[PDB]
Order: sequence, then structure tokens, then C-alpha cells
Amino acid sequence: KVFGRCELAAAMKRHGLDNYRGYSLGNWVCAAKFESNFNTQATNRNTDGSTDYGILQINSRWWCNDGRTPGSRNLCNIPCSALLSSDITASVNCAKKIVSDGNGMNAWVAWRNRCKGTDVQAWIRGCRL
Ligand SMILES: [Cl-]
Ligand SMILES: [Cl-]
Ligand SMILES: [Cl-]
Ligand code: NA
Repeated sequence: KVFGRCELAAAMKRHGLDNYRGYSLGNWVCAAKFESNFNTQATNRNTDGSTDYGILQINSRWWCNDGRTPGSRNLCNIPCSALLSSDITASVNCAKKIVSDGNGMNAWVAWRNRCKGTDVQAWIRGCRL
């Protein structure tokens, strides 16, 4: 599923991401835009052999099991394929564990390089929330 901007904002707010660990909703929408272009089915392979999955590009070396990343830790206790669903619940629940890990949203390289320090409220402007 490819979300619309406001549709994704509303879904993330319903799943408790707005101001989660102090990160306003615009931060999460911005991260999803540049990680996946709002596409729940996005996958990308990393140089170390791990793969990133879903709307927030969660990595198989630490967070989910894809059966082909040796020595991976599966900290969200899910198959990585569950992160590609049109239902974003699994991605949101795992993202909450990632952002609580000590480094905040800096875990998402696209957020650090393209969202951090910008006017992220622009990403929810006009939305009925
Ligand atoms: Cl915001
Ligand atoms: Cl990740
Ligand atoms: Cl933080
Ligand atoms: Na893993």
C-alpha cells in the first residue's frame, strides 16, 4: 500500500506515535517519506547483507528475522515480512522499540540527514487529525 501523506499521519497518530519519546508526528511522517516514499512494500539490501523492510525501513540485522541475515538478533520478535503489510501496526510497534534504544530517531539515517532540524510540522499541514 502506498499511503497518502495525511492518511499516514492519521494512522500513525492512532497508533500512538504523536510525541512518542518527544518526537512530534511530523518527524515520523518525514522519516517515512524519505525512507520508503510512503510505500509499505519497500525493501532495500544493505552492503553487509542485511535488508531494510517497510514504511520505516527497519533493518534485519537487529530488529526482525528474514531467514538470510546470519547472526541477526530479531529484537522486535517478528518476521521481516510482517513489516510490509498494509496494516502498519507491526512497523509502529517495532519503531517504538528502536526509538527508545538510546539514539532516538538518529537510528534512521534519512531522518538525520533530511528531517532533523527542518520544519517538520509542514508534513502534517492541512491534515484533518
Ligand atoms: Cl509535527
Ligand atoms: Cl532499522
Ligand atoms: Cl531523543
Ligand atoms: Na534478524
